[PDB]
Amino acid sequence: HHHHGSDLGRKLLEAARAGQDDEVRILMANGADVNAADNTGTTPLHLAAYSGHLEIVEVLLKHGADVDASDVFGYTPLHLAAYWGHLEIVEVLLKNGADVNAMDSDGMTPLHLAAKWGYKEIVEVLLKAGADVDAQDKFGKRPLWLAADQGHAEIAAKLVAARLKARVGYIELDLNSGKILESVRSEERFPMMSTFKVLLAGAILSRIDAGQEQLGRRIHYSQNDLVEYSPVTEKHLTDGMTVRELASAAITMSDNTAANLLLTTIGGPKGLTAFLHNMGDHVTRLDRWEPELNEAIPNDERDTTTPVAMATTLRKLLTGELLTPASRQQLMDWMEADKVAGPLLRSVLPAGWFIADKSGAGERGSRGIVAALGPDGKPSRIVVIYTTGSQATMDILNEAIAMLGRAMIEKW
Repeated sequence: HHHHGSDLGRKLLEAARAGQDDEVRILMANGADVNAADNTGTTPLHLAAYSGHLEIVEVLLKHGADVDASDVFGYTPLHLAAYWGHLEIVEVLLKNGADVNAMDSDGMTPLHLAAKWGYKEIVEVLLKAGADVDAQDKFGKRPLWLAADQGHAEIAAKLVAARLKARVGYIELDLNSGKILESVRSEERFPMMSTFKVLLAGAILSRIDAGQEQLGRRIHYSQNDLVEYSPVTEKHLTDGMTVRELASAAITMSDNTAANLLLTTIGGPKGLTAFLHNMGDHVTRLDRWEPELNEAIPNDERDTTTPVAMATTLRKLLTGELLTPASRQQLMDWMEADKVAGPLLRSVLPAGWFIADKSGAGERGSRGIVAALGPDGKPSRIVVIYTTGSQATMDILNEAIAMLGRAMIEKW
């Protein structure tokens, strides 16, 4: 049944692979088959999408080429376009009704291919076309796993957003230069949650730099002050705690009472926001105290930041000139001793690496972390991740941050 060979169709395959678009059209007027297929089942549209000739793909589909033609390996021309990064061809193939979730022998959809090889724009197109983010390949792997394994953080950020069905903010800064290396929804507002405490530590460290506050100073409080999640301040009800101890509890244990006690020394949220304004952050804003700031009402701008605002502000505190060398080192050391961020970036940190971070959690599926990390004991990069709105469980959210972390760390 292979006897039905056609020199015209054979010539058309070659002209499609060889990019000869005028010859392809000549072979059209001499009656060649737009759906010719070699032994492997490859068609001119397959070869046009493989070699990346937009015009040849155009005319072949104009004349009724099978858009969803599958070769002997299950490859659609969309597979080949996604494998090689041909954005425009992916676009027309979907424009002409290609199957976005076409599966090959191994179960690989085109999203598996584009996500694995870092094709940022094609993923955006496949996603909007309804690519299945849960598609399992021959090995059960899903597209997001392949992205993280290959270190494509932006693609990964988009893929977890799909799974969370919620916005994900993501940005990466070079720790020394400040160059933005990656970004997703970097300018959109997200609830800060307890990640503000790292800013508070900066505001206090600035007043200690000025001599207006002492790490040794002791603050006495009462049972009337304790609030939700106050593990360190509820054990020193009578003897009290020092400013340093309270700041250590705020960062390393996310102690809500210690954070409020320290907020009063600078005039509450209004006072912290004034600090931020005067150092260049006219975006980040603290309005309420712990724990009300974690309410995360949709469209509420209270107690919110943006990934880019927080990231640059944090970089300025840690490497800028807002704090003395001792103070910026003390903030880093406090953050390195974080104890309540284990299931996030730390859960995928390879041995030998440094990380200093602070996490946050709130209502309506809000989860976020700010961090500086890097190989060989020194951090060389800042990462800020936020999400809100998801109704997934806190296990799923925690796993979400970890896969984003893996994606940054991998292929560093």
